[PDB]
Amino acid sequence: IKGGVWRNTEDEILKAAVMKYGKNQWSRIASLLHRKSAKQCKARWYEWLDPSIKKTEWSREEEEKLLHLAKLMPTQWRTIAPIIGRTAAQCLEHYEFLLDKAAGVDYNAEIPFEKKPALGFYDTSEENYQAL
Amino acid sequence: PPPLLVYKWCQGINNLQDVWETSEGECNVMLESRFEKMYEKIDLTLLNRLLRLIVDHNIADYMTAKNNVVINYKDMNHTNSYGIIRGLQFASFIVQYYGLVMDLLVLGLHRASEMAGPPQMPNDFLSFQDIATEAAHPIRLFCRYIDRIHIFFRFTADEARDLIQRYLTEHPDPNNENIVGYNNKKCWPRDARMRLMKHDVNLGRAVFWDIKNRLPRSVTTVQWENSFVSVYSKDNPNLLFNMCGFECRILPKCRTSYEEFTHKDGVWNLQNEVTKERTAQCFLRVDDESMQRFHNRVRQILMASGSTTFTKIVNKWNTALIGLMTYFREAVV
Amino acid sequence: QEWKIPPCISNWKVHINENFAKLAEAL
Amino acid sequence: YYRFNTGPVGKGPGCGFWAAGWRVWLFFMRGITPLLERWLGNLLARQFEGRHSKGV
Amino acid sequence: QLSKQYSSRDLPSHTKIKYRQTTQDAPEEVRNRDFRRELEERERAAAREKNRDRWDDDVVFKNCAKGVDDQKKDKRFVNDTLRSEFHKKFMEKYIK
Amino acid sequence: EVVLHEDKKYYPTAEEVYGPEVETIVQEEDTQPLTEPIIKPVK
Amino acid sequence: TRLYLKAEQERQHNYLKDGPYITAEEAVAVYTTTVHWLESRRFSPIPFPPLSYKH
Ligand SMILES: O=P(O)(O)O[C@H]1[C@H](OP(=O)(O)O)[C@@H](OP(=O)(O)O)[C@H](OP(=O)(O)O)[C@@H](OP(=O)(O)O)[C@H]1OP(=O)(O)O
Repeated sequence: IKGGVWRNTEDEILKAAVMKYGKNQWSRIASLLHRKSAKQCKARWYEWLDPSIKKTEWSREEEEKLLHLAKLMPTQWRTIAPIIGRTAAQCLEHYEFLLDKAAGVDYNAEIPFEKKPALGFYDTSEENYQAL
Repeated sequence: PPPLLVYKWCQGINNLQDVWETSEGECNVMLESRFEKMYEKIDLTLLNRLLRLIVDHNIADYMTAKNNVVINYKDMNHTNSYGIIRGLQFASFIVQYYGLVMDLLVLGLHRASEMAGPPQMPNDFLSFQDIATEAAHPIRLFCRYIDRIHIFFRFTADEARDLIQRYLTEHPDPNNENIVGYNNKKCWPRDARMRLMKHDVNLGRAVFWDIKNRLPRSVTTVQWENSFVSVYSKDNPNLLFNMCGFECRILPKCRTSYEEFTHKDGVWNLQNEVTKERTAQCFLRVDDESMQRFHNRVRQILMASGSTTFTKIVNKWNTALIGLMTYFREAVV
Repeated sequence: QEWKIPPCISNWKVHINENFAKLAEAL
Repeated sequence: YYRFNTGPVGKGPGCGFWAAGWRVWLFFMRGITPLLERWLGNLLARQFEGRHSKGV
Repeated sequence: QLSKQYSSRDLPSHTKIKYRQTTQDAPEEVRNRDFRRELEERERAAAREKNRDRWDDDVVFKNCAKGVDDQKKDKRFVNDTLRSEFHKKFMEKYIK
Repeated sequence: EVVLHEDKKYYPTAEEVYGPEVETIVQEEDTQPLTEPIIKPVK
Repeated sequence: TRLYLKAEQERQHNYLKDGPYITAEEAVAVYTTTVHWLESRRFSPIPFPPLSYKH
């Protein structure tokens, strides 16, 4: 019931919330949005919205590396995805794309505690000061 | 149900061919062990090819690809690229199938096929197509309960001696200088010297060692520490073992049973299927670790409830207590 | 300059072996 | 009571023979006295001197 | 300005001082002793003591357990809390 | 070659790091179990 | 929990660094053996569940 499609409003508000609160507090960020939970917010951050994620075409090297690795460790996408530097869902889609296109008074009264200054080789007798 | 399995296991032993006869020096060996780390050492890449032999490649790639996910606890996140996740819904089938594979390792294909018999007329839990299929080989009864191994061996004296000679071969350590050469007096007759007490251990360790060498360490392993061995021979009347929660002893009447007697139902009579005779007795005893679990369950009731109502606790007690009693029953007394 | 201390602003308050290739191609 | 109510005499109320019970409370008091002196001493001292400020 | 307050802890206990005796190891003995000789000879004795002290026709696999002699992992002490062998054993035991 | 995570050495042998001349011994447990007196009384 | 997950992360990282422990020839031995077993057992593979499946 809570599940559904992601909205530009929810997604931008997710950007701002993640910016303000920080990465480790999910319940606080899920509190602001409606119809979405904390798990969904976190996985939605790390899966897609995260700026460190690389959204662009795959170069030739990334295709060589992806194909080789996928033939090395079949069906393991969460192991391969960090090695090529792409999202697991993304490299999946691209792979099926490659096979697809490959064929109180202490203050104010009396001076709290008083230290009269000590007296030294000079005359302080005379000195007094003006009012305000 | 598991206890009925214990019963099938006991009468399965007692129905074996000439099982208790020590006349020629026959030796029986019960061996119980675990695979130690089994779940944790399953390799995903291999598991994929193993499942491709069973089900449609899609199902296999789903099952495997599921075991590769992110484990999160509060702060921590990591990827599991190696060990299998137990908590998966279908993890059971992976466990039992992989276990089938390692079984094929332990028993060997010839013997295993002998046990499952011909696929056109498969056998039941314990029985063989023929007697000659029983006598054909040292391995007699093989029972695997999830990750636990229960094995029952029948040896003629020669086969046993061979095993002992191989273990006591490249298995010296060699070490133990004080133990190995211990001096004694050869001047006297055997009986006036180092009797036979530990000599029974040899056959046991040779068994356990032989089993272990059939399991490559990188796949799975078996630790002597967690395992247990018992041996039945003209020196040892009693045969002990542990299946599931039950600690079981077996004393034949062909050995020294002295006075034949009945007792409370804690004594099972093992009845020969052929001759309808009571050929031995199995005593049941509730295993230690079980008692420990129950005790931690009561302690769970006391500790975890400081708030809860008094009628509620009594429900907790009753539930745990019937949980023990319906299951164990006879062995409790 | 050396003893400039990066502010500890709080956030609270990978390689692979080639043996995998030999194995996988083997299987 | 067992020894006292031995014969004709029944389970009735009247047995005097305290000496024993009396002893017991006196032993109690012998020991508890110094305790109460020390505890009541402190009670009085807190009452009059004040609860010590420092909790040092 | 000394308070009449008391406390349980404070009361007399062990009012006597146990002076060391002559066989316990009074300072008199110590002053006279040649420690170095004693220390050497004890050491030598210890060293001496130490010296005195010391079918299946079908299978996948040929023997794995060939030269596998335990290894000194429990002889190594490690000053690292998560890689001490003690910690490994603890971790092994209490998690499933 | 390959080492299972069962073993996998981290850190050199205790002895090796210090060198041969020094003796390195790991005391765990103890001896002279406690009811014994360090400093034994006169009689 | 925290310790266990630590040593866990250790074991994963060491399994990636140190590569598969099963070596190779061993793994081939396993796969082959299983193949022989399922062969002599006439086991037919389990197919994918069809759209129309009465159970
Ligand atoms: O027979 P009594 O002179 O009336 O003595 C009774 C009585 O003693 P017996 O029953 O042994 O004759 C009670 O015994 P129980 O009823 O408890 O069996 C005893 O009680 P205790 O066992 O606690 O001593 C009770 O004392 P109480 O009423 O406090 O229980 C005590 O009479 P007193 O009350 O006069 O001691």
